[PDB]
Amino acid sequence: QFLRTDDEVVLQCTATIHKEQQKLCLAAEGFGNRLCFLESTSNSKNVPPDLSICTFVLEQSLSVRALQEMLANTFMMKTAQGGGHRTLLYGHAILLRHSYSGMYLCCLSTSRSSTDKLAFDVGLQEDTTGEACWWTIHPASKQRSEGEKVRVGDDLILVSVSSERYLHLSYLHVDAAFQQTLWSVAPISSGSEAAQGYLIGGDVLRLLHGECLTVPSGEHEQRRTVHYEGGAVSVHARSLWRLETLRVAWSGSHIRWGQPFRLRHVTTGKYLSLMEDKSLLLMDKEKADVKSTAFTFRSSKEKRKEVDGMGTSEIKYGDSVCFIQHIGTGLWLTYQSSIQRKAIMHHEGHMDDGLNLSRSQHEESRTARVIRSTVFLFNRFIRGLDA
Amino acid sequence: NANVVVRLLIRRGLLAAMEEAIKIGNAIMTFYAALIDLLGRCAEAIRIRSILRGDLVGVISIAFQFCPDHKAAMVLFLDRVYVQDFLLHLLGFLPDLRAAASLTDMALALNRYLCTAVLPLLFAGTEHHASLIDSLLHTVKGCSLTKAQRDSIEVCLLSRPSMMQHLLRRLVFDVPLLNKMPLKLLTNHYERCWKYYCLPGGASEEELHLSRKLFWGIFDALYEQELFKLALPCLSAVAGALPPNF
Repeated sequence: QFLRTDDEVVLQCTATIHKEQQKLCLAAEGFGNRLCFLESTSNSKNVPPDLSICTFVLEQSLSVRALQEMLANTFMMKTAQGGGHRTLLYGHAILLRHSYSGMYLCCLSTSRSSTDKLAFDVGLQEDTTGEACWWTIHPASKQRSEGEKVRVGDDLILVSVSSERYLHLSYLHVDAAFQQTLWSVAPISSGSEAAQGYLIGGDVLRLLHGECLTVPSGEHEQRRTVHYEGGAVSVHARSLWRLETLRVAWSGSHIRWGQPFRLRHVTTGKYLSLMEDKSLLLMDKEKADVKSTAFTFRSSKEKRKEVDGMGTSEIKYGDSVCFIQHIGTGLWLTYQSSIQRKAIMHHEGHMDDGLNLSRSQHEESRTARVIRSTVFLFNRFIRGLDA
Repeated sequence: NANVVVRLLIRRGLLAAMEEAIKIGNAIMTFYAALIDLLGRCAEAIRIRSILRGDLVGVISIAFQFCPDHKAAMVLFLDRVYVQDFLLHLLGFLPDLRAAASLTDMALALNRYLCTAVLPLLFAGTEHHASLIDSLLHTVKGCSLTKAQRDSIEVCLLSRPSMMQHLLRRLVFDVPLLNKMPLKLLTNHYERCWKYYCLPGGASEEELHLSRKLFWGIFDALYEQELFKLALPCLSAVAGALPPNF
């Protein structure tokens, strides 16, 4: 209904290049990247956009006077300073923490682009040292005025404090120009989250088997097969699966049964592509269509889409007797026969369709993303050295 | 007013094609000189100085080439927005002070840049003092030229010191042509500067003897000449302290 402290949201422009629906959300890679870029949300059907590195969390909402308090001490913010959750007004000075990296979005001191005279570029940094991290919001509305509350889905203007510049989409950079640019808000996940032990989207997890799901190791295949393995594979960094939802807005909502979700391994990127010809296979990032990859979650073997909120966590992690079904073919996940118990998608299967879930944790994801970024960086390095 | 004016100017390359038409009609050059003269009148505030802050190559292009207004606009812009050694190193009126000894657009450009080149109060230094030593006796306006002469004396009080010895030598070589009142005051200024700097002094002995002989022959010749001869006793003190046109 409104915006408070710690509301995970995104930003979203609608670029009208050649009257298209050329849509995009703002990205921040980090852990090797000190520049920002975009993420196309237009053709989300055929090639689904990455979403775990495009969300942001409002850590603090202040007036100008608290910013001169930051001028006063030569930090500690009096631990809020204030409340509470401090529902956001227009004209406040907000702070955008990146939701994954933990870095803060700032206005940089360089112009590593066009030229285009003296604007600046947009990137992350470490700390709130100085005015370069804070962002005044001006209302982009003759409808509403300044100093009043900010509702769900408002069109506004982001202006920094130090550079005192816009947050401007270039033609294709995102930089600090002197022209206005709308920046809308989609509430993803807030808040809180909601009681412990809940299926909520955006979470990375596993599936117990008694034993877990897995992927074979590297130096290969190109890791495009699916096995099972018992042992300590939960400790391993290759048994990692992320519940990627379908909606852009309210993507971090709760999880019922019924509704389908895309799936993707955290250290590969090649989606869990159930190729509807035979059985369980693996293909790339561009393959993941509507019907091709997303799996429906059924409470039994038997067999909404529009919720404007967090909603009901139907399933905990303990009693997660879950029954994965594909959208179209209606197949169900059962096995066949360093255990080479290969799983298949079959109509009937065994009684071992009823497997139990298990969440992952923070730092495991906070390294697992670093794994894929490091590996693809070094393989580009290997290409350059073989060149 | 400066704050709000500069901000809403920022609301609504340029020099890459703006130095096009020095050849080509006296309108766009004075236009951009007017805009840069407006922006040269605005001194928290570090954040707007960052907004004003790459222009220097265009400045030095303007500072060394219709003309005599745009240079003064950039002079004020540089002196407000933007050390003595590097600021003096970019000689910015070296060809202009060179052209200050070629005396009607020049006849008003000279008084126009008398009060404009005071701001140089705040090898190449030798050539700059050389061109100034010709520019100062090159007009012997009156009061503005005397202010520029006092500025040259205070510039000579700054700095190496062999350049100051050569400048005092140039004053002692020019004063012998009068032994007009401007050269007498300039040699009085060099005499006072040598009297202040005689502790580094105490080649130069015979030139100092010739200068003291010229001062003795001037003092044995019996009003601006009265003030110059009263300052000449400080030159005798400079001789007894350090050692003891063209």
